[PDB]
Amino acid sequence: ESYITMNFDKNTAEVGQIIKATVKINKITNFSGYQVNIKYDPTVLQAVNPKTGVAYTNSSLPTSGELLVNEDYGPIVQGVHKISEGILNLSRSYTALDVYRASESPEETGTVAVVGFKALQKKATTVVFEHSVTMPNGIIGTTLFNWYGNRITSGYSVIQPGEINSE
Amino acid sequence: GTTVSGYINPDFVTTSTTAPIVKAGFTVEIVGTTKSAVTDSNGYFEIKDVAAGTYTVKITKANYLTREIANVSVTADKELSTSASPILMWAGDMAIGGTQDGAINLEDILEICKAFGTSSTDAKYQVGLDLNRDGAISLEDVMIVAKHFNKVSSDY
Ligand SMILES: [Ca+2]
Ligand SMILES: [Ca+2]
Repeated sequence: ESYITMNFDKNTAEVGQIIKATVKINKITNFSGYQVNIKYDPTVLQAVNPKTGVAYTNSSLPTSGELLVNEDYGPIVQGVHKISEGILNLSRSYTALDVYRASESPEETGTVAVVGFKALQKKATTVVFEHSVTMPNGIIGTTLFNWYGNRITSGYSVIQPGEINSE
Repeated sequence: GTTVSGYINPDFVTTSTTAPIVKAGFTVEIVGTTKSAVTDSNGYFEIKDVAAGTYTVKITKANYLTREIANVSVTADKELSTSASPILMWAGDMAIGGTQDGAINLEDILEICKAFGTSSTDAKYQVGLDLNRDGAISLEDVMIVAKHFNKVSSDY
């Protein structure tokens, strides 16, 4: 029953309205960090900060979820996008892995990131996790890690979100 | 043939102590030939007697992202870079289990974090994880990787 997915707060949007895409995990054993690569159509959707609406540049950082926010484990965050190609690449992780393990309180289920999409056009479009050569061993553009610092190579599914503004 | 030379520098801040450790040991190869050289403590390489032609020059070192410079025209003695404007190399494509994946990504950061907060007086410190060779495995090493995060060789 383990997975990573994206959920939209809204699956329909007029031009100028912001859709919040939340990256969510379920039952990832001893989860310590993620990196995901996301493909969208930049003519249809503009990536923006979901809280403020400030448009993403290629360095804009993801909005935090409920996981990876314990400051005692030294969270770090990356955003390295190609907005002209409709590619976002987002990552967040803990650095003080030993301290995290000593808590015996693993984070395994919950939201991990939020990104905003403002509609530029009304037409049907998709946001999906997508393979990147920057993550050659990714599972459909996803890499998840445990608190020993290792990539989790099996045991979870990638569930793509539904279409936006379909029909 | 003629001489192809130049300078390679890791892309992070160094001191008089750490510079000679990290500038040495980059292999520079003229692809499709037997001609190569290794950088000295100043980052300098010199490849003797290269036949005229157009080549890819490949630069490698453990725990660095490999760089290939395409379309290098050799017709005479040729300096590819200077000490003032060296060829930069990006630390943090880590050899994990003896193998690098050809990308700088989160796996590289977490490989270092397995030893987060250690120093060279600790048994758990590994010099290869101490990218800047300052005797500590710290956030500074992680930030060296983060500088060129989510990149592959074609991004040079
Ligand atoms: Ca790597
Ligand atoms: Ca260091």
